[PDB]
Amino acid sequence: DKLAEVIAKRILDYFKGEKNRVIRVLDPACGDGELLLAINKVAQSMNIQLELIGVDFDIDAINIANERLSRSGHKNFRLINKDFLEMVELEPVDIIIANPPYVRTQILGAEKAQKLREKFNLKDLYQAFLVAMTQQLKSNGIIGVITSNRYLTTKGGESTRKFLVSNFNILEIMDLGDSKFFVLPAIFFGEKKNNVPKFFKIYEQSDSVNSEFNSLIELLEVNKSGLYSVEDKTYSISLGKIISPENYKEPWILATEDEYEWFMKVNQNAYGFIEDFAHVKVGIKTTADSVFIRSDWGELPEEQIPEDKLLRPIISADQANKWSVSLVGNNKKVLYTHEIRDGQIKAINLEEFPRAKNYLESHKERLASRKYVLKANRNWYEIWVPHDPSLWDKPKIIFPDTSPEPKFFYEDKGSVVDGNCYWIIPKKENSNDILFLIMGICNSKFMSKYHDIAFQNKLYAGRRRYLTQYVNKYPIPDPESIYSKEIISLVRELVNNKKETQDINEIENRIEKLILRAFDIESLK
Repeated sequence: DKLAEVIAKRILDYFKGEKNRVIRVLDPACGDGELLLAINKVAQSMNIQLELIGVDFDIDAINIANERLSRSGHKNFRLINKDFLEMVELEPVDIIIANPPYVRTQILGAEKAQKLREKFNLKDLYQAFLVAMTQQLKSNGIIGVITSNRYLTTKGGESTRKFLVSNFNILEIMDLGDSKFFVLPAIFFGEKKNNVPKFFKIYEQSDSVNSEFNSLIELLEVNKSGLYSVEDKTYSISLGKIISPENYKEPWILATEDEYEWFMKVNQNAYGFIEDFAHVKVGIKTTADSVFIRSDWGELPEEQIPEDKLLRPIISADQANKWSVSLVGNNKKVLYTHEIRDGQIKAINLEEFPRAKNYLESHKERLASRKYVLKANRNWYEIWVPHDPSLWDKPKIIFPDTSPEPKFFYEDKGSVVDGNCYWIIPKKENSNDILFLIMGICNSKFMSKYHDIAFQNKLYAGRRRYLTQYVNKYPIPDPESIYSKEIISLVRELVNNKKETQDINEIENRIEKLILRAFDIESLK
């Protein structure tokens, strides 16, 4: 049994179109016709009539494909000796089964680079080939494409992931791994857009092994995960889901059935999400940090020490800690250049702060050399992104953008938040108590597990990215629940009371169990 037949069987089973008509199948790089012969053989087993269209450069491959297609008794086939990218008359097809050739990256001529940019609305020969296949496919058509599996996880595959999830309802991704079928191949099954996608994964495991199957090919149709042996080699097969592929900046990894079920249960038992209760905001960008953010303001010449009102405490990611941070002994302050004047966010008048004026004018060359500031009709001395001066005084949660563990802490000293941190304030009509609940959730192993499943797994890079797109979608339990009330009470204790590590861990243990009760979920793993 050929690998192409397992692809053919999956493609035809996924095809939701009418089965009593002629199905048009395109192989843009048919070669010797391995894929076209396979899909026709499976179609004959299901009494499906196919029109096989094969396109490939090099007559020698086309000639071999021509004699093999004719010998099968199938007469409704058509071979085009041409490059598919240069070719794109060919009507739209129902099915594309493909093994594209373009593997090595190369520089393209400027004439070919531009001709491919405009014709496929690009911003890579592999990208154009992928777009060329999609445009030739009918809406709700099925595609089965063999690629390397590198685009699933690497940053190089971001644009490939974006294109696929934008144009296709992903049906199934098969990660063939280290299995030596032919490179590390992956098979993509997609329905062209006019479904939680399945994820198949098979890898050789070296160190209840089911030895029932006699061939490696039969393993590709197993509907249950586990260890399987066909010879001296034992294979680990994982059937799962791919959750939120639209988040294409993160790798496309398999979620186990248990992880997906737990993920769905948390979502259905959730009372709401962080965005329903609070604003998740980003810190400031001064653009000249060495001028605006210092901890030696008192050591400047007296005529240059900015007036006290302008020096606000500023918190950066390196200071992040769970629950609370000690600001005593910390002199890191930002010269904050904005205020609320006449109900409007305006830059300060330097003439009102002569000492800050002396300091800033001593740095006027660097500050005025910021073209984007002057081009925006803004003053040379301004912090580029100062946000809202009136919001810093509110109690807030602060967390770093990247962290190997959750470091969400409460802050109520009117501190400004730097650019490598985000911060959370409640939407009006919600008490300040909601911040303690949110923090208890955010810092938990529960939400770390949820984050790994829903948005991106820490295991890939060893850190978690707390993007606002992720934190906004953190599930929150019923704040009026007796369990949420106890979480709030315990978190308020961790914030306001200096405690030893032994009972901080105890309180944190209580919060973990309370979150389970608040979501009505028994355990994590």
